[PDB]
Amino acid sequence: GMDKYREIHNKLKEFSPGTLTAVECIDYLDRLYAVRHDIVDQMIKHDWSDNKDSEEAIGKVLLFAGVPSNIITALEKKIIPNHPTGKSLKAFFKMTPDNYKISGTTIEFVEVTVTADVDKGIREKKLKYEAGLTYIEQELHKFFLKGEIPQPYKITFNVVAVRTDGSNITTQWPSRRNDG
Ligand SMILES: [Mn+3]
Ligand SMILES: [Mn+3]
Ligand SMILES: [Mn+3]
Repeated sequence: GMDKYREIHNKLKEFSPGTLTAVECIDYLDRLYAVRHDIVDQMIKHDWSDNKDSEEAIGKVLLFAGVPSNIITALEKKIIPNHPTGKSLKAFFKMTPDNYKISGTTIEFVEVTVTADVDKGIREKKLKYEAGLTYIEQELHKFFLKGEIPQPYKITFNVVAVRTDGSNITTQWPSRRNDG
């Protein structure tokens, strides 16, 4: 990965007169990981995601899925139970998971992570999104039971974890993992 860049660097000669540094290499690896993330994200966008261009705010996805604007407003003041920082839905609705797909009142989210440690990367993304999305589902269902929306919603969160090295990817669905 960096072998290639070590060789290129050493051919720069007068235009890079210092030996390649560790800090440089770490930055360059980070740039490569960011591109890997974006390519895999584009792959999902090509033939899965409703959002073909960019990531979308959760509040906006709810609107696209038919949640009335007054319901979204009502939800904003609520605090997510068991959120690691006590985040409100007003803040949570601004967050932008990579991909979503709406099938009626089922809303699926897929977050891409590129990580050296798949288990860690999955845990990090779940910690970010999962309590909030679960809570949204619970609260929407209450509105349905009260007759204020005609159907409840199902909200799922999935993580696609792409290894930094090699072509192996781990998919975490809500109830199971598949390494690949
Ligand atoms: Mn140099
Ligand atoms: Mn993103
Ligand atoms: Mn991502």
